[PDB]
Amino acid sequence: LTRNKGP
Amino acid sequence: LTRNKGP
Amino acid sequence: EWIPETLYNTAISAVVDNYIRSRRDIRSLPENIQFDVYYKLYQQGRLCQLGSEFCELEVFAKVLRALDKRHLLHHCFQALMDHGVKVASVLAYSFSRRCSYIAESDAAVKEKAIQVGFVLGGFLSDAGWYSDAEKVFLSCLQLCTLHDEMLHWFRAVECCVRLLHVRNGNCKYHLGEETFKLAQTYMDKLSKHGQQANKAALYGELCALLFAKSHYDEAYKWCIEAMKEITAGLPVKVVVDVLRQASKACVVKREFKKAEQLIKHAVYLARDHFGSKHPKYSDTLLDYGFYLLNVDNICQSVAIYQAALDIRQSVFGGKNIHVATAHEDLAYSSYVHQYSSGKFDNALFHAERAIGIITHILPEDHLLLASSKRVKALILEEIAIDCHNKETEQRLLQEAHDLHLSSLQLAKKAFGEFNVQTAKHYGNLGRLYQSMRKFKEAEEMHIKAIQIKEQLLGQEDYEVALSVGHLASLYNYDMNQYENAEKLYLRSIAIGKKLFGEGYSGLEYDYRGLIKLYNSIGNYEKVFEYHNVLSNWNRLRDRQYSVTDALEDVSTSPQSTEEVVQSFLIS
Amino acid sequence: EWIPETLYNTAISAVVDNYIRSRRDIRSLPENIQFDVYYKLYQQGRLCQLGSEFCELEVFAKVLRALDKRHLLHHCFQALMDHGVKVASVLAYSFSRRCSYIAESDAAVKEKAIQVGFVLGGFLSDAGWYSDAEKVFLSCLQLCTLHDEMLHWFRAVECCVRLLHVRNGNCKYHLGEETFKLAQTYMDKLSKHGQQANKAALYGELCALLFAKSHYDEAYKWCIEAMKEITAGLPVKVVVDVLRQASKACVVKREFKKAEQLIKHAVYLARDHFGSKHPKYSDTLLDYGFYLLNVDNICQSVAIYQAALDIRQSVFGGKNIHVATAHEDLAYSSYVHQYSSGKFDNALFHAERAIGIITHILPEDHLLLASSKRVKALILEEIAIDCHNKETEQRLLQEAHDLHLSSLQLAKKAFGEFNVQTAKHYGNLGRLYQSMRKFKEAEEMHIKAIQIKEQLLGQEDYEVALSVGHLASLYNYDMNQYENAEKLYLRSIAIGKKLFGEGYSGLEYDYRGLIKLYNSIGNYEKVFEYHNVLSNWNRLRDRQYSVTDALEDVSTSPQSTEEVVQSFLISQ
Ligand SMILES: [Zn+2]
Repeated sequence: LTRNKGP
Repeated sequence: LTRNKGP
Repeated sequence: EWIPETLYNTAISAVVDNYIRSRRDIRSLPENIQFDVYYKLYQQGRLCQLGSEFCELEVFAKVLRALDKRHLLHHCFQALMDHGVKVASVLAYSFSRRCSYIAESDAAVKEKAIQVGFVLGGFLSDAGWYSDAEKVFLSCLQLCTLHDEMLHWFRAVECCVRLLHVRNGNCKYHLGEETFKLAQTYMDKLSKHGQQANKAALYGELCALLFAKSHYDEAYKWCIEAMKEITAGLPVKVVVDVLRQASKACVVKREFKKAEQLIKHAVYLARDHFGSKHPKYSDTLLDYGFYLLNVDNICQSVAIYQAALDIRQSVFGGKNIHVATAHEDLAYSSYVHQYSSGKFDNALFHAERAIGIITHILPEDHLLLASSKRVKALILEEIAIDCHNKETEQRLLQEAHDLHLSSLQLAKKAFGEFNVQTAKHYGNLGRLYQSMRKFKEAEEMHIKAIQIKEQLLGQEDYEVALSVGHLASLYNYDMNQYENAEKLYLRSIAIGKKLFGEGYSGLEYDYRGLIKLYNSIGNYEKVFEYHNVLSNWNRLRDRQYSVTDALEDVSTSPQSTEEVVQSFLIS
Repeated sequence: EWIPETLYNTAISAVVDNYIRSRRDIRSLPENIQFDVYYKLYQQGRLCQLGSEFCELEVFAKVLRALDKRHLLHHCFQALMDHGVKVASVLAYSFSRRCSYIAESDAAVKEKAIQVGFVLGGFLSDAGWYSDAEKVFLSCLQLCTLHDEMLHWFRAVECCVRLLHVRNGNCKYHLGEETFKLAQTYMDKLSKHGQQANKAALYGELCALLFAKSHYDEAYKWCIEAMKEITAGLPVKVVVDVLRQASKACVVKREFKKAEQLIKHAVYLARDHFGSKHPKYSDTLLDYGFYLLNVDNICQSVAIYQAALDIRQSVFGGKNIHVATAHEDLAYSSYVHQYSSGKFDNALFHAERAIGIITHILPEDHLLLASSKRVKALILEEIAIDCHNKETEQRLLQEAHDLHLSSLQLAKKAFGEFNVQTAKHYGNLGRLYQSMRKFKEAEEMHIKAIQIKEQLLGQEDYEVALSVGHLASLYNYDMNQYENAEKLYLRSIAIGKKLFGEGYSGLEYDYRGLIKLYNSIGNYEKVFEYHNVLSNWNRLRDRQYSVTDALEDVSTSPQSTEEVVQSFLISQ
């Protein structure tokens, strides 16, 4: 939530 | 669920 | 955005507000205005002002000539029948009385009345008043069989194909065969005088007459004969009807490859000409959901029946036999889909609604109550098992005991003892007696159910195998006949594998029974194997039900007419 | 049933029970018996009695000659390395000392020594002791240079391709280019004598190096050059290595059609020749899981990594760098799979094991920690985001801060400022700053990452889309820069549908970000115009959730050799 997955 | 559906 | 009303719509409201003074002059208006004045009376809720004019045949014949707004007339008419005025009975009787008064008249008027009787009787047949549409068509047929002119035999069959449709939906099958025999009397005589009338709609009715009596071998014989007469110049309504009935007859013959191409074409063919909010399109969906439920495509079968019901709940008002048939079909599918979950609240509501409509409009000794009472009784016996109260369990089973035996008598009286529906009601009594702690009666019902299903249908069939598993479950779970349940469980699975593969949803109740079969007698090596097979069935079951909804499965323009018939005929 | 054991196993247990008295005569036994005596000592838990013999190069060289039970030898050797004895260092030192001794001898003893070094260094590289396998391979390469004959010139290329493999897994990328230049030196002087040497393995090692170094543009060129050199007479290990490395390099170039076939053929070859419980098959499974993790196939990527880890947890049971690599690869995949759920207990456990192994066997200033401590940090913030306690959130966010900055320093020292992995750590730091309520420099981190991602990898790319998605989420949620998040969200979705269509997993997050953006700037007619698209995405993921398991996706005999290679070559 609130963002996408970390690179 | 000791049997099947009705025909 | 506050768009002003049209002067037409504004003048509708002014005339309707002064209806009583000008009720005589509205009858002399153009048909497009006259329907709109009468539709506004329904919208205003003035059903008594509106219903006192629909009781007149001449006035109703004028509002039947507005073909585009039939979706509103089917909704005003249904609201009138629910309102308490018997407009269908009056119009059928008012036409028949007026029809009998021109028997000695000239053939010019005698052909106008048949035109009136086809748009009226065809409306009542479309609306679901088969007992009243039959009275109209019998008067139209009587007009055709007085003067023996060349055109009259061309119309006497056209009555006898619609007189046969209003007797299939009314479950007058014993008059249905007499109608088809009467149809060939004018069909043969017309063929003598160098005119081969198209036997496409007439033969399609037997595809529904004989399917209803479960003469599947005989129905498929006339399924082929019907589609050999399909021509590209035929009306779409005639063509769509044959494809639905052919699909219905193909599925019950345990062949699915030919059935899918017919009904999916029919769903598209009805959605193209008619639309997505037409009674005929909803008729295909119920026949399309008949395919999906039988081929175990159950997850999307509920949506098709729900889509069919939503069309009929809008066009056909509150209490109609077409809404009721959609309810009893959706309730059974919701029973089947939610059988694993065990929750039956939407399914029971639909099943209770279907009987609440049929008992209101049809007699209590009518055959359509056999299917509606059966569907609710299957739901009632499964609600009581899932709940924990013993008093409720001992009452709902007896409440479902009333329905199955009431349903069985309706099937036994009409279809006879030796038929699939009578045997299919025995299998439900087999389930019923098992859950009522009457174990010895459940066996003798299943043996009687199989010995009839096995006989007429054959050794390997969907219907016979589905009841073997119930008999296998009876011999296994509670009466401890483990020596006999082993061959029955394998027999049910072998037939299920043959027609459905590993994706058949009833294998879970068969694999779980096989696990219980060996846990009480020995051979624990197969318990691990069948648990693995149940495990193998479990993740294979979660591979195909996630396909998209079947409404868009037909897509747009997948195939073409006069090619689906040929593809079906060669195979 | 109580089947009596064989006389072989009965005498094995009797000789072991009298091991101390007859330890000298066991060393004179045939090769197949000696392994069984030694594996019985391992099974009996007598590692310290067994480690007294594996520390001798002569004894271990005869143990290595039993290639049937190498799966047992790897587990035994890993048990000894965890036992507290540094067998790998001792064997490498003994081999190097003995080579320095017998360098001034005839060519027969040098041939024997090079063969022993090949098997021993290949074992240590397979075991994961790359720092202890360079010494063996450097000794072999030194043995190749004293005489400039044909066979030494031929085997110097073998020493320089195995030396390149133990320097990409050890993250000695600076020495890798020098090793490859030396490899070209010997390869060119061999080609001058009218005898070309096949260059598939060496160019595959360059592919792995330049993908690890994140020189994707040149890694693709070198995997093309590698697969132009795949023949039918090559060993299956070389072919599998080249195919899996080229599959890894095709992913980062965003050509997700040929890489599917390459990795499928590689997995099929690994499962055919080697088996389902071989470390090489586990390596192919890791690369296949990389493929699935990249293109939206998370649910099977986590399954393949579990299959890959289970192979390495048995062949290399204990603190090994291969088990650590499997853990850190699986932890990120479980991070992605459980990202929607937000529950990270298996993923954090596997991420901690990866760091718990690497910090034990490798120095604290080594590059493989950068790929490890980052992953755990990605979990630690996501646990901190998805927890209610303020103190716990603050402590875990500070821990993730330490891990991200340490990983960034490792990547900056190894690769440099302008590289893909440094931008990965910059984007992770930006997300973490957005999580720690420090939005001022989160934006600086995000543009810093984007200006390196879109420069090296092109303006339109997967990771550029992911970074601009993070930037848009930073803008439109709390920073309240609503006039800038719209174009970034459009860029994210445009890049996502360019490669993955409408089935991309981040589309849900960017659509919810768009809903939040449009719920505060008017334009209410578009909130539902994107909500129905979100519903379409949800039903698309519901329908696409049921896919066959990736383990049997390769099936049996899907294609044949010298066919997928040719299709890949002509598809350019
Ligand atoms: Zn020891």
